[PDB]
Amino acid sequence: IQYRCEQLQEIRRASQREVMFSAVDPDLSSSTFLEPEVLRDVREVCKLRFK
Amino acid sequence: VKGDYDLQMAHQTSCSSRQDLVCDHLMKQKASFELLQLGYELELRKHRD
Repeated sequence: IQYRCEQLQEIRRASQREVMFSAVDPDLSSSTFLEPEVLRDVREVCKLRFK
Repeated sequence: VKGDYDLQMAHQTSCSSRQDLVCDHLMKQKASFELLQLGYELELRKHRD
């Protein structure tokens, strides 16, 4: 039971972490802003399904 | 007739191009829905354990 609670607590802690998504200003070409891992992973998984 | 055909062919391309764009867009939307659906199935399995 303790093992299970610890696992769910870890998920709760991870959920409180604010993931910042960069503002799509069109004009601004280049700034290499780093894509959050979650957005990358979700995009890839969605691309793979799209293909 | 040739002139007309040419005109029609040209027209056909525009509609087909938008058709493909809409289809691919509609497909991108489906891919996102299937990912969420799978997410609910996995959660239900963990609740059963």
